[PDB]
Amino acid sequence: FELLHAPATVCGPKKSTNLVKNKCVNFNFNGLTGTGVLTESNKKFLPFQ
Amino acid sequence: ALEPLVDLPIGINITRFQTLLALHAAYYVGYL
Ligand SMILES: *[C@@H]1O[C@H](CO)[C@@H](O[C@H]2O[C@H](CO)[C@@H](O)[C@H](O)[C@H]2NC(C)=O)[C@H](O)[C@H]1NC(C)=O
Repeated sequence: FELLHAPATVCGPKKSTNLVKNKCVNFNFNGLTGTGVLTESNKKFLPFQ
Repeated sequence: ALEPLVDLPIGINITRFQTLLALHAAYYVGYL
């Protein structure tokens, strides 16, 4: 199994929720489990990141 | 500064290369 910060292409069958913002939540992005306030950001990621 | 374009998990054990030219300019080669 390749584990990297690059875009994932194989995933387990976990159902995606909606996205909730400006509120404290227990998130998981492609297996990236954490906890925090998700909010829209002016950080212009390059298209490969 | 050069961003990525491509990655190939293609398993070649490389030692050599060349460019290709189109006909009916200059190029430069360095090492890492
Ligand atoms: C990768 O391919 C090369 C051939 O293209 C293999 O051979 C090279 O390395 C060997 C290491 O023992 C040398 O014995 C060979 O003389 C050498 N050949 C050339 C032309 O450079 C190499 O073994 C391959 N890699 C692995 C890990 O086996």
